[PDB]
Amino acid sequence: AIKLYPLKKLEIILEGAHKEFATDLLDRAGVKGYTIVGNLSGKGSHGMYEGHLMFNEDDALIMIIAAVPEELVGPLLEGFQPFFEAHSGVVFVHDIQVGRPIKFRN
Amino acid sequence: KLYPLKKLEIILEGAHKEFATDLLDRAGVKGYTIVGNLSGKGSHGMYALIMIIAAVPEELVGPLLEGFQPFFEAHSGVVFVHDIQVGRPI
Amino acid sequence: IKLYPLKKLEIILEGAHKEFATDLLDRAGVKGYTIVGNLSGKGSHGMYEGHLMFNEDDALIMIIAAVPEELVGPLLEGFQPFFEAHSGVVFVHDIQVGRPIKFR
Ligand SMILES: Nc1ncnc2c1ncn2[C@@H]1O[C@H](COP(=O)(O)OP(=O)(O)O)[C@@H](O)[C@H]1O
Ligand SMILES: Nc1ncnc2c1ncn2[C@@H]1O[C@H](COP(=O)(O)O)[C@@H](O)[C@H]1O
Repeated sequence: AIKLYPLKKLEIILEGAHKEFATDLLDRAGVKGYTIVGNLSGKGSHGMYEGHLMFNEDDALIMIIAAVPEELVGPLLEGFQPFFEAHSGVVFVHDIQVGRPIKFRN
Repeated sequence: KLYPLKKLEIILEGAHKEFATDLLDRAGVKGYTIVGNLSGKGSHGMYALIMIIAAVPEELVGPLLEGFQPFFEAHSGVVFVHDIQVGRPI
Repeated sequence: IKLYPLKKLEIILEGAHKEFATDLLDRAGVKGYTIVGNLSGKGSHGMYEGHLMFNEDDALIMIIAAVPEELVGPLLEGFQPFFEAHSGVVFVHDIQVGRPIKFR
């Protein structure tokens, strides 16, 4: 009864001070929406990030979840790959299924 | 041994948590996890939001989406379906 | 840009056992992990209503760990004695990454 369609889902983990840079990249590519998980902690190649220890909550690591059509993955990584060469963080690309492609594509 | 399951991520406004968890309960979902205090961008609006995570057998997907359909046609929110594997002792 | 396959674990457990799980990941050679705090849940991750049960008052966390496929087996074997005594679960995802060297 409810048809499912393929989509991609990015999990972008980075320092909160770079939130605007990441969301601007998403908005420019035509990404329709995103969800942000705040105050994260994590282990990186050069030390620990402890969200609870930050004096400014906006400085803690964040995870931006963005469901995007496959066509947007390439242009998005063109922007994110060079950012990650200069700053901490990672992007994980997932395959997902959604019920409403029009909510995610245009 | 690895077994296939479907993992749902159901993102919606916290005000509708009770409806969503009751639906999961009524469908026979065995357990769920809730990620709170989320923010985000959606169709006409910036944001409390929550994300409910539920791993279910593939057979439960269709009936759950049917149950969520009237809600999602009237309210903000998204559902992402993932193919995952879970390990169970042999 | 080429993408390369990798696995991604989402380990859900009580925040009280954070150190056990992170020590197990470090020892197995996992390069990094992300911790999502202040989670809550209800029900069980076991085969039935009673097994590996969580209540709304339990403080949970989710540990996200991108790992090479070869580490999945040893990590699940490592978490097995823990999950017979404590509630929680490991969801294994397929993911694609640009830099597999950062993770393997
Ligand atoms: N293997 C991984 N799985 C999950 N999260 C990861 C992984 N590697 C890195 N991360 C996340 O990315 C953050 C930054 O990692 P990284 O770029 O290596 O930082 P740095 O080297 O500056 O300490 C980590 O704190 C963690 O939140
Ligand atoms: N493409 C997307 N990726 C991730 N989260 C999304 C996406 N679209 C919507 N959401 C989430 O769903 C919420 C409601 O969006 P909407 O249903 O469009 O009003 C947003 O505030 C986001 O948290």
